[PDB]
Amino acid sequence: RFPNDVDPIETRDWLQAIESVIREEGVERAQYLIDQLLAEARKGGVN
Amino acid sequence: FPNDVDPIETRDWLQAIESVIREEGVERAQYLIDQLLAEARKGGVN
Amino acid sequence: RFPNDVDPIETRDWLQAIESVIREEGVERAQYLIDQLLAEARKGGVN
Amino acid sequence: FPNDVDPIETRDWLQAIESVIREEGVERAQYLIDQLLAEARKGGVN
Amino acid sequence: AENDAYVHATPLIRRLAREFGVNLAKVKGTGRKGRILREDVQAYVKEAIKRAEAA
Amino acid sequence: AENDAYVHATPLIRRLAREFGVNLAKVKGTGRKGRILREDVQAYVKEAIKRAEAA
Repeated sequence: RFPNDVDPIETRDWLQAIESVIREEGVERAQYLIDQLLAEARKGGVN
Repeated sequence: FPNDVDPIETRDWLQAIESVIREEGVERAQYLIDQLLAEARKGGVN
Repeated sequence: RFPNDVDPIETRDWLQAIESVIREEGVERAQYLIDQLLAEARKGGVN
Repeated sequence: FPNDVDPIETRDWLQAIESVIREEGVERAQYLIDQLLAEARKGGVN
Repeated sequence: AENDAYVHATPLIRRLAREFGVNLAKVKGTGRKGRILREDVQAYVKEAIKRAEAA
Repeated sequence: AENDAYVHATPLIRRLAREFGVNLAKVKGTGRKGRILREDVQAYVKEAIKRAEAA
């Protein structure tokens, strides 16, 4: 499906970033951000 | 319409997924979105 | 013995810092830093 | 004499414990040293 | 506005730039596909301090 | 050299200053006993960029 992660440092930034939101602002806020991201990505033809 | 407690921050996340799509393409963004959901599940998002 | 931590944000910085050393540089390096710190603190009359 | 892989970094840790002693006193430095050892034990230092 | 005119950076580097008042439009990215890396922000800030400490 | 002449900061803030080329001797600390906080470094860097983007 997916190749080997072409850029794991990039991926780590994303995962760390959402980790920080969860710890500092909580799961409800991380849920809000992920919902807004999915809706944004759909505009660019990404599911 | 749920409340955004920090739209300046939200704007940066949304600009970040836009720039992945623009510079790296849909497949890369699908992979990162898949990775992001999985990490969020480990936290409690779903 | 010790009062309530007078400044937990300060303490958190120290604990986070040594945490990062351990993850990025390993337990041998964190051991080295702690050894050098103990020797330094002793000069200031701290055990 | 063991090797210091990054003395600029070591210097900053040592200047940090000096400044606790100078500005906050020996008792505060003892507390922080006690806290630091305990966290390092959780990692593997001892 | 072609792709080179746009900032590319992870949410982590965007947050770092926000926290330190860095306009990422002014930072040259050296990561994959021109992405702005932590080291690019560091170099930019180091140089800004230099210019400011020499005004 | 009295205590006010000396920098007081945790190893975390000293590392941050190293990473971004900040001379902590130039940063006014607002934490307990004058310790230099993350927010003090942020304010300093924001202002340095300002002076540099206005040279």
